[PDB]
Amino acid sequence: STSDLIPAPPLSKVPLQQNFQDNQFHGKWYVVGMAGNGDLREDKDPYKMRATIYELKEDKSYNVTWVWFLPKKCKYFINTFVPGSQPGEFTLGLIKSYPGQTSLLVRVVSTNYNQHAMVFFKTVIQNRERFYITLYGRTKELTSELKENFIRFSKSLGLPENHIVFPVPIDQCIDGSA
Ligand SMILES: O=C(O)CCCCCN1C(=O)[C@@H]2[C@H](C1=O)[C@]1(Cl)C(Cl)=C(Cl)[C@@]2(Cl)C1(Cl)Cl
Repeated sequence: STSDLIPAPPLSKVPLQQNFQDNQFHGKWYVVGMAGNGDLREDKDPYKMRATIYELKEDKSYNVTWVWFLPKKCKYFINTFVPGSQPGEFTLGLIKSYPGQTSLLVRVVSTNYNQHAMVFFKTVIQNRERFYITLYGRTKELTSELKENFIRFSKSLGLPENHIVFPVPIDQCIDGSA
């Protein structure tokens, strides 16, 4: 009897990592966990994304490279994060590799820079809000405790168990010389 989208939370339910350090968040992060407000039987493209490179520029924006894994190829996207109202928050810049749309809000919820990062993303598609939570590692694995913490936060925003997945780590696309 499903719904197509879990309603977007009030941004008062999405905290920001205190004392955000832009230079310490720079570099490569691997996807350990991903959750979203779409039915995973329909919403397939976001779950192809298995790594991100965040390159801090002199102007305090990030040049952001997204790596997708497909069974017989890699795909890559580049877009620009402009610093928002508060350290750890960002909006979309107009430099990007795809013509499609203009709207992204980003909030870094928790990070210790050398181990884990948990990031909230919200976009508007066809007049309605889509939202995702990514759990990143500096390596391809994290502890039981940190993965359990991400499940608890995902559930606090109204996502059920079957909207939360931990992909099998891979070698294709996300290594290389990147
Ligand atoms: O081609 C288009 O219109 C959109 C292609 C996606 C732009 C690049 N990009 C992104 O901007 C991000 C991640 C990403 O890959 C991912 Cl998984 C997707 Cl899809 C989007 Cl949109 C987000 Cl916000 C998320 Cl984290 Cl959900």
